Amino acid sequence: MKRTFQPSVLKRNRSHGFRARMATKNGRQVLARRRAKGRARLTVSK
Amino acid sequence: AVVKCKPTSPGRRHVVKVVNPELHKGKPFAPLLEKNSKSGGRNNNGRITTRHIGGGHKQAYRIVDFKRNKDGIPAVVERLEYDPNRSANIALVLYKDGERRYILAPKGLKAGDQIQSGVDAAIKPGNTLPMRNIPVGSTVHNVEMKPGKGGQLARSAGTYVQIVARDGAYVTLRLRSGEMRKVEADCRATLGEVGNAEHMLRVLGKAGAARWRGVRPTVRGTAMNPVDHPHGGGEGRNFGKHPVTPWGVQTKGKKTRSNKRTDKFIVRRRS
RNA sequence: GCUUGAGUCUCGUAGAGGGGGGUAGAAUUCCAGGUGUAGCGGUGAAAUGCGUAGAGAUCUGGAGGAAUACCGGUGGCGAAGGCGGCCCCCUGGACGAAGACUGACGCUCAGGUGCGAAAGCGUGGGGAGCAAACAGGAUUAGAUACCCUGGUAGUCCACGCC
RNA sequence: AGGACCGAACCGACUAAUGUCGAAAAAUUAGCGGAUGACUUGUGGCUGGGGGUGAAAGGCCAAUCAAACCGGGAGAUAGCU
RNA sequence: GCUCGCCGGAAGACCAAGGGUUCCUGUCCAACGUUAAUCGGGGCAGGGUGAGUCGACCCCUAAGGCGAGGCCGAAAGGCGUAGUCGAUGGGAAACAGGUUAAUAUUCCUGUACUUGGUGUUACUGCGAAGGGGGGACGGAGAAGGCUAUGUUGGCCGGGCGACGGUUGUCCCGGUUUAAGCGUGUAGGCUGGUUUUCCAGGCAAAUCCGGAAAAUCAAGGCUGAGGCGUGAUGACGAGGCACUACGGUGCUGAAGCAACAAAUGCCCUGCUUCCAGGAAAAGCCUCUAAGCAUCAGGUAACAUCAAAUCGUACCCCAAACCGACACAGGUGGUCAGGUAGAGAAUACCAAGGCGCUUGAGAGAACUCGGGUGAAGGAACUAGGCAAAAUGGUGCCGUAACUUCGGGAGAAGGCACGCUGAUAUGUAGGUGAGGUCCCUCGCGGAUGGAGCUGAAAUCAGUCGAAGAUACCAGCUGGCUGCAACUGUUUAUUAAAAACACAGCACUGUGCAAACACGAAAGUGGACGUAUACGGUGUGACGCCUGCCCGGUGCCGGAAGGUUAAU
RNA sequence: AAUUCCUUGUCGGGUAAGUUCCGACCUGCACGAAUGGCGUAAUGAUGGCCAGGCUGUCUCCACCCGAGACUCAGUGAAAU
RNA sequence: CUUUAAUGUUUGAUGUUCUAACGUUGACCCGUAAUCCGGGUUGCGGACAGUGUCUGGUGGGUAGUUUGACUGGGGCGGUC
RNA sequence: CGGCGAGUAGCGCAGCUUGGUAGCGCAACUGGUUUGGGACCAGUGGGUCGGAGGUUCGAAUCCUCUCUCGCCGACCA
Repeated sequence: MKRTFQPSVLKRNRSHGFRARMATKNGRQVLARRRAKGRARLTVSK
Repeated sequence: AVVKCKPTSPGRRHVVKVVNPELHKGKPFAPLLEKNSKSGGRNNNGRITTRHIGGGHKQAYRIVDFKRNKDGIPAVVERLEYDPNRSANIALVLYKDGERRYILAPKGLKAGDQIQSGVDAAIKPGNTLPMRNIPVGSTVHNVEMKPGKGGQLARSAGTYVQIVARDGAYVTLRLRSGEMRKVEADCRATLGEVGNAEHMLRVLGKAGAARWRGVRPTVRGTAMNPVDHPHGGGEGRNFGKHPVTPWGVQTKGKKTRSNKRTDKFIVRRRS
């Protein structure tokens, strides 16, 4: 019975990262949809 | 040998391994070795293109000389080898003053013989020569397509292609499929049939021998449910249809050869 | 110890003896084109099948395939089954001729191993003609036949079996 | 030699009881099959929603699958309580 | 603190993943802990992570990813060469003791190793984005040699006993030591070497690959463990000086050999088989463009550095993931004693724990268990469960069969323990002396010493001797599937799926078929003894009959017919 | 027959007792050649059936350890 | 008009030869230290092939829907 | 209890759209051929459409309810 959130912080940074979301077109869309709401949790940087 | 395996247990009950006692039991000759990175079914867009296929045991592809452009240097066949890739096993042949190289073993060769490619060589097992200077009515293989390409025709184990006639600046070739074609007379080819010539009855015997060869299990189309293949679905093994591919084209039927950039060159197609 | 048994050795002679590579002529059924038009094939007589989408006919160019007219003669070989072109390789047996020779080593042989046409079988090559099967057309009181038009297993090669 | 045999680790999960607002949003305690193979697992990549993958059940894609999820269209529309 | 319980291939000890002060000290007990709490993984406050050598960073790649010019794409954007990134792999190097309330291969004591920089000196042909070699490899399977580690004895220190005997064949405790350095062994592969040449490695090449005469049978590379320096040092049972109840400081003997012994090491080694087993840098040698006294590289030596960050604690759990102080799920290394084939199981060591509700009485009922008179499936949808056989060695093994299997068919026979064979044999290992001695870690011989089966008899005890744990129910037919395997992850494990095989059919290469507007890749760096697809599904006996209709595959006479 | 409803078809066998079960009949409502026929050693957490074993599955339950239930003090929910 | 011979002169059909656009997952130097590509030679196909638009065919590979009502429940068979 | 399918001599069928005449193949039977059956070469006898109707210019025909035998469905909880 392995449970679903099976964590790893390198796989959380290659994918949900900053440099994972600043490269393409529709990652930059996400960071612009967040800082219009304007919250401190914009990515996963740490 | 052509050995029959003494059937101890289920899964040795049908195996036969067409094996050579004189294929060398050692190593690939390393300076002709580039690796291969396995790409089962999926192109560079991911996305499984060919079905039916997968992984299995690791290979290290051997660089095989096909053009044979030395044309005038004699060649000592050092040893045979088993390059696992095609079916037709390979023989390391060093030349007179230098480079060592792999060519297709043409079934008549045992190692130590002299061979030579070129327009000015003998008529023997293992000499490659352009079909202007050929004996007519022979039986050859490894035929090129253009004078300089290297070869695309009859290089699988045991096979052969019989030159039938000379059409002036053209040479027509009886292929071992039923169709026969017409190429210009300046293409290059080697006498005789290729080695591993009794690979034809290599029974695998078991699921196990397949799945480390690379073939991967494929399920029948009437087994599936109908959202998965057009034959799919059916309450108790009912076909009721007309046999088509996954994507729609009817098989056991319509001849979908329509390249038309090649229809110039087929003399007599297959009936 | 003997030589007439039987078997050796020495020059040769005739042959479709066996196994293995290739090779040549005639000729059939297809592939391709020209000349060319109502019939072709068929057995007793018909009708299937082929044909005005131009067959059959002939001529020109290829295709493989299998059999090797005539020489062929109760002729030559083989223990038998069976062997029919030529060619080169290997190689087996029968027999004549006179000398040298071992000096009965011979005859037969249930046990046994081996060979053994035809089809029949296994695996992979092969495919003309022909032909089990089978179909239709007649025939027939009925025709699961004899006849007719096509045709599949096989016929054929290597390799095991029988 | 072996998808060989009895059999642990491990992988799986056929059998009956308990649980079934439980110790757990499927597991425990005994018995059970495989167990150098078509093997299990570890980590890092690749695949996309009429599309992905599938030793093919319409099963699996985050406790949801005969077409996942979030936001927008959108107060969709409901003759029906 | 005493006593008793539990685990001991784990609930023990060290780490990655992950978490992020939970670690230690003094205090606080209002919330938090399925109660209390002078307690805590709860709060307050202080305090704790020392590296040239472990890891990361770093030199270099794999799957794979962005991806200059590009080809393509309506915009976005899709693909890709050059390139530059990406360890779960290759590249440099440290071990023993001590010590903190709490960290260590970091610090202090001791012995040292590793790659760079500068330069005195000695030499002097070096130098790629170039070439070559290596690093560079699989699976299985034994067997030989050893180490970890353990066991018995000797030595050495203390003991002889809170009821019988125990001055000796007697009890208990300790008998630790690395990297590195010198000598190179059991062991494996390998012919070295000198001259003269070569159309081979895109050119070049004193390298390497090849071809040829000479020359004697050696040099060399890799190499567990051993043996001494390491170490007249430390460690070391314990006893004493002090006595803050924690303990502090000096001193401190013996430190031996043999029997075993692996799954660890030589082993990236070797036999064998088919399913044919990763690429580049470090390091190594040889050239080009240059400089060619200068400059660069080699060697000895002296001297100077080795930036950065991670480390505290848990890490088979109360701290990671499961809404939680959850019987759940997570991967790798070390592996003790006695019986045991063992990493099964039984009981214990070091070492952690007693699963943060306890105290009574001992109803029905429920759950987990033990035996049960006589009987034996009568119960039931069905022997579901539960019960029972259950172990090595020796025999004795059916129908059928593909000749293998079947079959651990079935079925019975002995097991404890003392002595005798023999003051413990066979077998295993095996010092000195002796002898030749390529003066050795040699090679024969001899065999002390030390372990230790198995097997046969007598005899003796039990009621029962595989005594407990652990630990095969068994055959007689038949349906379906050939068979091991897979599936509804969470009500469906089989007859369903795959399967090796058989077949049809498509495919001649810028293949068909696919994923993409397209470029493109897959197929395949394969080319009809191979690839796609479909069907049925081991091997054995076989594959009847209809070509109508639906639909493909040939044909092009006619009728009909879109665009223009 | 895993297809055959109709039917417990009817006979042999096993039982004192046999809608399942083994062997055939042919009346195949509606088997039958690769939507494959028939057969098949071995194998299967497989589908029925049978004898032997063995036992609390049963006649018929009887006792008996231990965790709950119940009593006391602490703490203290939930469906509706 | 049926039927033939040649001529003038205009389409359309079919084939051979050819090179010059186009094709070239042929070779070969160069940009470039590069199995991408572009550029220039050379060989081979060759007005076909490929694509654009128009167009008949084919088209469950896909997408959007549609599949009455009374009815002594619904379906059936009626009736409308 | 209800659809689709019909009944033409012993046996089995065209006549039925759109009403007008009861034919046809094989049996009983008799004959030609042959020495004789059977077969071939030909004929005679065999019904007023299961039946009762009404309807009407005359009905197997046109319809309706019955006798019987086919066949189709008799389903969901």
